[PDB]
Amino acid sequence: TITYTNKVANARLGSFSSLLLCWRGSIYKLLYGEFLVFIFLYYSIRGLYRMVLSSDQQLLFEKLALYCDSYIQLIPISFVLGFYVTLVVSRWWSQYENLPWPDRLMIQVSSFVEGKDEEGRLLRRTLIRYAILGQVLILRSISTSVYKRFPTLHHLVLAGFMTHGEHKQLQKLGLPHNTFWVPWVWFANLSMKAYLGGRIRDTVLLQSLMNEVCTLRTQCGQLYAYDWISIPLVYTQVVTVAVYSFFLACLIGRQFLNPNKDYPGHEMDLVVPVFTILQFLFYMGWLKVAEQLINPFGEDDDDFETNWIIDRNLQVSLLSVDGMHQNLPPMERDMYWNEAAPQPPYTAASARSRRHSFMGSTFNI
Amino acid sequence: TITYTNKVANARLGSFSSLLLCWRGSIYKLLYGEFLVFIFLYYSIRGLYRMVLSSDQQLLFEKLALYCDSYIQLIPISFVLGFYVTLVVSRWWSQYENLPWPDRLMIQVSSFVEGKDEEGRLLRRTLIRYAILGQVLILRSISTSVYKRFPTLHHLVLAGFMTHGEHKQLQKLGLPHNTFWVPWVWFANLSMKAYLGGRIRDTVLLQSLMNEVCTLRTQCGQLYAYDWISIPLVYTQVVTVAVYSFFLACLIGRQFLNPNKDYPGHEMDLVVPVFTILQFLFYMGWLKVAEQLINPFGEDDDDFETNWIIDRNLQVSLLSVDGMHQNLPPMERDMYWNEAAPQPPYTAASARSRRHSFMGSTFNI
Amino acid sequence: TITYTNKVANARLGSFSSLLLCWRGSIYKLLYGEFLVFIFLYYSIRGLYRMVLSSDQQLLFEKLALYCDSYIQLIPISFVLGFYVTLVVSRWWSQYENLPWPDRLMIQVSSFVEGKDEEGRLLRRTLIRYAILGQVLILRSISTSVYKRFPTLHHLVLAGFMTHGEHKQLQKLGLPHNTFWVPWVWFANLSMKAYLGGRIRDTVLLQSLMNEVCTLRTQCGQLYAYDWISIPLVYTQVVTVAVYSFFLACLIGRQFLNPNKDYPGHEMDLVVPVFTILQFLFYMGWLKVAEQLINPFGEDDDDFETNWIIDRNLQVSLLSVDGMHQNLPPMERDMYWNEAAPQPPYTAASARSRRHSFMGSTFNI
Amino acid sequence: TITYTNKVANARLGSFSSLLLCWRGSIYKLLYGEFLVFIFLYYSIRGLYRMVLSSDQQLLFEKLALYCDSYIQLIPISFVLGFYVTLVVSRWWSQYENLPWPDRLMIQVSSFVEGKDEEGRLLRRTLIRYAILGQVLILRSISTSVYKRFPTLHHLVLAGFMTHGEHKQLQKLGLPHNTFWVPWVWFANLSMKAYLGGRIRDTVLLQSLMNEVCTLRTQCGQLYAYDWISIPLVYTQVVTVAVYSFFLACLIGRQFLNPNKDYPGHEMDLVVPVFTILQFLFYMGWLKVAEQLINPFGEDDDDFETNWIIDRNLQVSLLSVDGMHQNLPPMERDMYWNEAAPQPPYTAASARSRRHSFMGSTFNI
Amino acid sequence: TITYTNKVANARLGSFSSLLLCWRGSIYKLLYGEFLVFIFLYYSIRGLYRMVLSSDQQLLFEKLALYCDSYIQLIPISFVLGFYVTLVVSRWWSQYENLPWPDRLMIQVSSFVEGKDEEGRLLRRTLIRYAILGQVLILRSISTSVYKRFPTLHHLVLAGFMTHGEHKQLQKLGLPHNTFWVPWVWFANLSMKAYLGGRIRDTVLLQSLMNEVCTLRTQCGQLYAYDWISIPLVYTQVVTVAVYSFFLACLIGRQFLNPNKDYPGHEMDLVVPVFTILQFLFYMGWLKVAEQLINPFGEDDDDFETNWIIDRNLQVSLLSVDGMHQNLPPMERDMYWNEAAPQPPYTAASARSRRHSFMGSTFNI
Ligand SMILES: [Ca+2]
Ligand SMILES: [Ca+2]
Ligand SMILES: [Ca+2]
Ligand SMILES: [Ca+2]
Ligand SMILES: [Ca+2]
Ligand SMILES: [Cl-]
Ligand SMILES: [Cl-]
Ligand SMILES: [Cl-]
Ligand SMILES: [Cl-]
Ligand SMILES: [Cl-]
Ligand SMILES: [Cl-]
Ligand SMILES: [Cl-]
Ligand SMILES: [Cl-]
Ligand SMILES: [Cl-]
Ligand SMILES: [Cl-]
Repeated sequence: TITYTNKVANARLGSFSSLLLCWRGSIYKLLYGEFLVFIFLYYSIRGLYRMVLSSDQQLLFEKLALYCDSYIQLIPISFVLGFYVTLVVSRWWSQYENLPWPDRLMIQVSSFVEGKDEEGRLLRRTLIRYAILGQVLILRSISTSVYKRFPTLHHLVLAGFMTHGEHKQLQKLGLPHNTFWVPWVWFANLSMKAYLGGRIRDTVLLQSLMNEVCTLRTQCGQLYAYDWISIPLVYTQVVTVAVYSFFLACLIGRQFLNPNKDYPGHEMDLVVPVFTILQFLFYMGWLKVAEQLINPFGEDDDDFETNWIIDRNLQVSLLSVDGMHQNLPPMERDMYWNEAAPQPPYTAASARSRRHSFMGSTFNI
Repeated sequence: TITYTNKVANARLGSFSSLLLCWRGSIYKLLYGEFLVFIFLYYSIRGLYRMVLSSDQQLLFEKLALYCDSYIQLIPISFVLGFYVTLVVSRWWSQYENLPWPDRLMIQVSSFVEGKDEEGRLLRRTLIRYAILGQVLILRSISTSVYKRFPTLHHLVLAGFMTHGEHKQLQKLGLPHNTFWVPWVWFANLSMKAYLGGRIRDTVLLQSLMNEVCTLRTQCGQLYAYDWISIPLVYTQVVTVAVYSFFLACLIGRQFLNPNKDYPGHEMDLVVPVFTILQFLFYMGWLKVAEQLINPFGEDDDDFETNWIIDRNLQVSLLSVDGMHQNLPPMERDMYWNEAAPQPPYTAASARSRRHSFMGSTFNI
Repeated sequence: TITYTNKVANARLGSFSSLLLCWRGSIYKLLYGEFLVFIFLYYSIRGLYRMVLSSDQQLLFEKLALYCDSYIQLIPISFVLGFYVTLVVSRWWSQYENLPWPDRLMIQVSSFVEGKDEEGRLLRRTLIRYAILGQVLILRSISTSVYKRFPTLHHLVLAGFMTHGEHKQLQKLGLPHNTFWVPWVWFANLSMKAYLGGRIRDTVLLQSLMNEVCTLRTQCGQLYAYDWISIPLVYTQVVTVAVYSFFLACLIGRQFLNPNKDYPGHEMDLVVPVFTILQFLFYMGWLKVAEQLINPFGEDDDDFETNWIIDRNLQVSLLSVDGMHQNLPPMERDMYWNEAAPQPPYTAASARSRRHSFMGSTFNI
Repeated sequence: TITYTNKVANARLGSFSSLLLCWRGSIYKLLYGEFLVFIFLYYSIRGLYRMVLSSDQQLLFEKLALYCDSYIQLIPISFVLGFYVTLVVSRWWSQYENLPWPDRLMIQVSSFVEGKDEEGRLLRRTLIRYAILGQVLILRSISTSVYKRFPTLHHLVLAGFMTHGEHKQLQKLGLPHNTFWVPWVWFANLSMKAYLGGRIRDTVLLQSLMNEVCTLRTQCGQLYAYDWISIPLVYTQVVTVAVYSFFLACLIGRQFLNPNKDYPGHEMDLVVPVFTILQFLFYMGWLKVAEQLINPFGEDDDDFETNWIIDRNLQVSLLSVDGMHQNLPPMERDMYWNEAAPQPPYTAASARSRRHSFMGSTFNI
Repeated sequence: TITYTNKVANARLGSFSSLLLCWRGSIYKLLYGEFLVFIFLYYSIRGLYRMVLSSDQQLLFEKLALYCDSYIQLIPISFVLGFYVTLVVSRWWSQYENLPWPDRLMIQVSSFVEGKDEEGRLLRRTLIRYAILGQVLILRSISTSVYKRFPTLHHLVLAGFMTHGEHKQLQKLGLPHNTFWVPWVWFANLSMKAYLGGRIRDTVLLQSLMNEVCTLRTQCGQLYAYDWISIPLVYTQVVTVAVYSFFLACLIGRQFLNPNKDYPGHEMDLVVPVFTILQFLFYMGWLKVAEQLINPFGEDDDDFETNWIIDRNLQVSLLSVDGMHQNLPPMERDMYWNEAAPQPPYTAASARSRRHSFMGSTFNI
């Protein structure tokens, strides 16, 4: 992704004007190849009309250009563009909201499952690995950058996400479906076996663990559904025959005709259509928002970095459930042990952020 | 459904332009018969005006065409179209969000309900069948492709979704209502009988199972409500009068009149209305989005494939609760048993996805 | 309600065109009386201008009609209409989402509360009646068709929804407020009395029942709030002044003036304003959507049928908790007892719905 | 609030037309003082132009009026008005959705907490008073009509909402913050003391009570946040410099100039701007929706009546937890004791509401 | 933040007009530097055209100004502005909705964890400090005003939010990631140690505490995600090109040309563009809403005051869990001990707020 939050913290004179000089993941990079084609077509038509066409055909071209001018309307195109990229943006955010994080699960696995020895460490590590395996399995079927990293299920065994026995057992199901639901069923059976044996104290804690697992299952299912069902092709094909039948009209009709005929609209010849290039930029960078956000798991500059979250999770979970169990800092008296109103100091550079407490909107009256 | 997610992963030069050459489930297939009628009417009127009408009646037709030209406005038509297909799209997505999946229920049935023998296997299989039966019963009343597959309740018995005893019992209720609520009541009684007998350990687990069943009941009820209550006919009949009273005005008024009268607008005769055909495509493919999404359980190309999810569920649930109970892969030491920061390898084709961890937006300052 | 879902399943040639010939609950019935008034006023003014007015006053009328022609604008009227009926539609759907159904409660009452004899049957029937009573009490205060059916609280006693003792006790509260909250308090006390006595096994089950009751209480409160607080009168009176100050301008200004003055816009006299009648239909059927959905508990054709859901619930609940307790079909071996991949047959008429399982969007690459 | 739901139940001929003759809480009352100023300014300018100005200055005024006529545009003003009052309306509804009602708490306090004597009655009454106290304390800091009723914390003691001991204890905290969070902490300690002593049977019930209290705490916090943070002043100041720079242009520019100069637009002199007054009404009653809903806890006619809900709650809760505990109507056999399909009678005035049960949309096919 | 709720409680004559004379956090302060540049450029171009340019070049400038006048359109610019600041505003509100408050956690920590001595006080204080530490750690990585207050982790130790032992232990993890997830794992282990030892009575209460902690973990994660992923740069750069390519057209084209050429539009020379300055204000104060709300954790006048909520929380939590445990006011008989319908008095200034109870919308009929 592209992060520019630190550059727009305050509304200064040039906060938004300085973002127009950005190259990576911007308008100038996304619509660089669609501008050359437009310019080449425009100048080819201009040259053909200026020298190739004869005097009699010049009048026909002039009348055709006059005709192809009442069809340049900006309301219908600005409506589809804008009712389309609100749905696209909402889908883009909801796709990120469903990314699984084992943060509410590693806490409970570290706490509830007891025992500080082997067969406790092994059990906790297996329990926390069975969820990262499911997350990797679902992400491999939707993310191109992750599929490139793990092109086959033997690569998972090589990378340590799997085990030889697990890989052998996963192949003995015989079902012609995606196998991203199997580790979630392994987790429940292993947790029940752990409970039968005195490692989990209570059925209350066991039910809490099951409830935590079901949410991750639901989130993975939602990601799979979003990938499977996309915005209908009839809706997608309407916005690109609304923005491609507008610059086509512009090409023949936004042409500097001969100024000897004294038209009410055309009386000056500029070489470059400065006010048409700006319209092209504004009306194409709006469509390239949808063209980029319609699948957030690609290899763009504004696509989710899924190869980093499956690396952070593997380290954080294994450190939380193995090396940080029953190991907490010493318990000591605080600084404000006998103070009823603690007053932490303010630094010199942040003395202007001091404020009084809000006490209701009717306090003054 | 039509899946094109793999073709729009990246925003390249021709990602959206190459989707305009698609036939299955597209504009060219949906409005293929509504274009021939328009063309035939246009050309019939043109021929009649050109030869059938006399000189005196030509002036009347010309004045009528001039009159039928100030009523071609694009804002009121672009507002209803756009405030209608946002409601239609939201309803279309919410209808899929309520599809029942027994994924959170097969896990708990496989885990909690104990016993590895007959009368345990039978109990688990019956418990998991009583939910697929309810899902099939609700889908048969709303999906045309499923009703065609199971036209009568004897077909369910033949297909194995039901049993002779259950089919005989379901007919002895005598209520003139839909019977999609009965298996959910059978499930609770069977689960209570299982608890009374030592197959379920705790009332906590029993309550968890009941809580899981109630959610599926709510989702089935929501699907039934969505099917029962549709968008009001007065709202549907308004958008069909605003897009049919626009091409009617176009037919008489977007006609190439005689160029010997020297009108300010019409001075050239083209045979084919190229810029009217494009408007027709853009303004009719927008209405055919609603025309297609107003009932997602039909036999279109962009309608939910409900005949595949009732086949996947039956296999997956029965494999999870019967052949995968108390059968988990061996417990073994991991690859990173004594490593605090695991570093899974990167493939050669995905070495450009390496990134540093994000450490807050205030890190640099 | 009006159901037309079966007629719009597929996007065929005449799916939306055939709905324009519907009478019940449609435009032609909702704005039948508002069209006669408009036509009568238009023709009266036309006749007065054509014969009553003198030659000198004809010029004044002509100038007034010219003046009342620049105020016919379509954007401001199409904005309020469209930002109003999105709020109206969302409120209309949220009002249905809060309808209480005792489907998650009859299941638990049938399962948890034990005992197959008198004093068990009586207890279960009373527990399930105390919720239908509250639903009827809340619906009687907001639905006209239900108030007409039960104009007084003695009618509830006559109809069997109540009892003489309960009716006598409810009158002995002495509070000048609505009494739709009393059965919910009776339910909790009766359930606690049932638990004290061995009819409910566990406090876990008791708490589950209380949690189920609280949701119905919340839904009834939400229905009461929606009925109590309506869309502000200032917002409602603004859309009624924007659509009544537009046809008023149309009446004087969309008139076929004398064609002897050679105006740039008016040069032909048609008897009937065909393109004004269509505008009237389109701009009045849009307001009559809000006029119909602003209170969904009336006696319209697109209003909720509340008299049927209080009849279905009474039968279904009493059959579930009384005659279907501890009575389930025999437990038998399934058809696919020793088959790992069941393959239910496909009928001849639905052989085109066979599809392969989706296996991720990265499978081909 | 203003309730007109009973007058718009059905879509008859004059349902919406009869609401234009309402005075209380309407357009004519909200914008009564802004119309006199506009009329006075318009007529003063008209008189000055007609008599005070000389012949040479009349031409300058005429040219200025012509210039101030191309800036009367209706799209930019109809966009901000309409994107502002959607946010205002959603905030207005979400502010009511967070009003605390102790209906789910009085039920559980009446049921779970046992004992029918003193020290049980006292405990239940104190527990139910500790929540109404918190609701009153939060409402007093945001509602003007409630602050006027309880201007000081001694008024709460006088009115019975508090006690001398509690008022003395609340003053001994020494924190310079709002004290609307203290009764919620008193509730938990009192409930734990009640459990330690045998008045609450189970820790399950104790946890249920704590869960119920936390929701009310969250709702009160949300109300406080909504009051504290308002719509940004820059957003508010943009809509009122876009509707005040439109009637300013109207004042000089919608003036009936001298008809002796033969302008294409102005050729007739009417005394009163009938079509400008209507525009003023439509464009000012739209802004006065936001002006009224931007703070729903004022003293308007469309503002929440918070002084009645703190009076209903105090009576209902104290009747439920004190006089209605372990006191339920006699248990008797129902009317349909041995009937499987009860058929409640239909009244003569509601015989047209009889309908058949819906049996799926695929039943006919 | 800026609070003006007390000034807009009622819809009086000058409620919204008096907010146009506000300086702090307003239009005049936010766009003060962008107005001087525009004025300087306008007057420089005007002077150059009036004196520097020759007679022949004046005609070229005049024709260029005429050309740059058909590209001043208001619909495309009013659509992006308005579809952008709805997403920005929704994100701004959702960012505040995720602010952690330990209000539901201090209650349970004060109630459930028993013991009134040392090793009970110490345990409760540590448990409540471990959550404020996590909140401070997450806020320090996203808020500039908090980072300025705590530029290093030794400042936290100095300010009392931390301890030497905890600071030493946190440095011994060796993970190159943000460490805002560590106190949440310390909390669970400390709570389990407290349970093992008789300080927490029940596993039910322990599970309740874990459930309460998980919600705060989720909220902190959501804040981190919102900070990490921002609105795409292509979407931000499109609205900035559409409002900077409009005043550029205004500069050359909204110029008072020579009135000796008798143009249909320009016939008068005013020194100051009064109707262009207002347009600039309206169309730039709309963009400065997004420029200000795109990062609500800056140092603006309409940005969240995060330095006050980390000071209020530290005092409130430590007072609730330490000095207010098992210390509640005396239990006494209420004022309405033997009254069934309490009637609290009304003050003289609020006697107009008396209202009758609402009894349904069908009461009158
Ligand atoms: Ca992409
Ligand atoms: Ca369909
Ligand atoms: Ca109605
Ligand atoms: Ca107000
Ligand atoms: Ca900011
Ligand atoms: Cl999380
Ligand atoms: Cl150009
Ligand atoms: Cl699921
Ligand atoms: Cl054409
Ligand atoms: Cl339900
Ligand atoms: Cl007409
Ligand atoms: Cl409630
Ligand atoms: Cl006027
Ligand atoms: Cl809170
Ligand atoms: Cl100007």
